[PDB]
Amino acid sequence: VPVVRSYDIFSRLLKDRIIFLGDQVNDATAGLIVAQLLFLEAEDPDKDIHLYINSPGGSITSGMAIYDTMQYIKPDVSTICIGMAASMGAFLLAAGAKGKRLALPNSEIMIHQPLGGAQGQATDIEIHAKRILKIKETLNEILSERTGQPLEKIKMDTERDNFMSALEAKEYGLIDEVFTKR
Ligand code: NA
Repeated sequence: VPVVRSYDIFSRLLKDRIIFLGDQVNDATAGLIVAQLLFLEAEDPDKDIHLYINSPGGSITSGMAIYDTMQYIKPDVSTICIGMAASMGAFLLAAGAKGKRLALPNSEIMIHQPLGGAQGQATDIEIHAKRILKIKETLNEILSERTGQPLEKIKMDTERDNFMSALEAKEYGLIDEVFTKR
């Protein structure tokens, strides 16, 4: 990792209120994101946050920790998609402050329904099946309110993997802008 009185390259950009989610969503990365989000709020509760997203998704609970923290903190959290934002990556992309959700022209967006599993007694399988169904309905209702789409349309569009271009994600309502240059 490159260094820059001697920061590292990712902490030097943290001074410019830039955070990177360029990895899978899990308890380790989401812990760093939350810690960076909380810290940047304590530094300045009104200056915007710039969260670059290049993530294929991951753990739903880890992602909801990022989501709720983004809404919990005072600063607007602008989200920029580079490369790919899929599943919980795309969800956190659509969760940025409305009007400041960007994506570069060749970035890949993908939304789908939750993934999970359950093995054991039939009773425990039902308990976990109902849990992931509530999570699916919760995420759909949040996606609908953040894109403007009707709830039933989000349902049909997330049953299977749904790949979109940056322009298609803008018209759909997942992002607000598609910039090639500044
Ligand atoms: Na916020």
